[PDB]
Amino acid sequence: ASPELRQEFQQLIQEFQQLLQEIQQLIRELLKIKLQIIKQLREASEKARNPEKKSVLQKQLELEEKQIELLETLQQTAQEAQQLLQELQQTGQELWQLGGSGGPELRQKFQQLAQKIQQLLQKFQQLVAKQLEDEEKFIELLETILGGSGGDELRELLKGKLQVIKQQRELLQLVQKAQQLVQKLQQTGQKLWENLYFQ
Ligand SMILES: [K+]
Repeated sequence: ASPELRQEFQQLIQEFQQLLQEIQQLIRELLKIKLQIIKQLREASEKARNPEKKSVLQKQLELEEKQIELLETLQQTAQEAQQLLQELQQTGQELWQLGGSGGPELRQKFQQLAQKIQQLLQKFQQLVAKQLEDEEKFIELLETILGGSGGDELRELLKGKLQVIKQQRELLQLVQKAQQLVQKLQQTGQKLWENLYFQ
């Protein structure tokens, strides 16, 4: 490896490390607003005089607790990715330290780690995409029961849900950026082990 290739690899590891930190911070912010919204849903549900409005709010309250638990799963997934990323860094380091003394075992380990990270991010994207769909569905339902009795708290609940959706789309974009970095690391990886094919 040239200094330029080592630096290219190290820059991608650092960018990805910073991205996973940004993802963990955004999940923490999502958990905070979503727990605040659970309390708003419970309050609105307790106050609701119209049985059809109580019914809608109560059944969404049950789904909300499940969505909170999924976000905590995403925190653990992001942590596992951070651990795999350090192991990928160590495998990259093996490639430039050993250079021509490297063997296929280095490439195999590197590709196994990069594929595990890719699989974690694909699972991550699917779970965020699904939660986003469920948020969009609840908003379409919530819109039908605005005004009349509960009007004020239901409008505040809708404003909250619209902010939640903005943050979940922001989180999807970060996971999509992470999948770009996996491909760049695989491209830089190939440059690190390429010489081993032609000895
Ligand atoms: K060799």
